[PDB]
Amino acid sequence: AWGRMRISDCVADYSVLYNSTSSFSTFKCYGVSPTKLNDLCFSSVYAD
Amino acid sequence: YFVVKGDDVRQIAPAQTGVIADYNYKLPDDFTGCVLAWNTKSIDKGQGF
Ligand SMILES: *[C@@H]1O[C@H](CO)[C@@H](O[C@@H]2O[C@H](CO)[C@@H](O)[C@H](O)[C@H]2NC(C)=O)[C@H](O)[C@H]1NC(C)=O
Repeated sequence: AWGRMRISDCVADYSVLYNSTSSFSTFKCYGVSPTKLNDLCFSSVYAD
Repeated sequence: YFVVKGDDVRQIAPAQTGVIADYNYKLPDDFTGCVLAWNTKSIDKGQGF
């Protein structure tokens, strides 16, 4: 029984995750490259 | 040669993001060579890294 949520009307920089947040053992992207997530805009985003 | 933490070992590779790939050490996209990594828990201690 997993959740889902929708994120909208917001600005997202991943550098904020660097300060005080725990590291990430797995970080894998398929349709995009991680080096180009700071220069894009997405029509819709969903989080599971 | 350097010393990192385990979760950061995956970051020593072309086309990666993170603190150990943007502000600390980076590798060109056309990188020829090899990468070796091994655990060194017993010999490395303290808070001097
Ligand atoms: C970096 O992390 C520290 C963790 O303490 C943040 O410190 C507090 O963060 C809250 C929320 O951003 C602020 O309201 C406080 O004013 C901060 N206090 C301190 C110690 O400055 C700090 O803000 C973070 N900085 C960032 C996100 O760059």
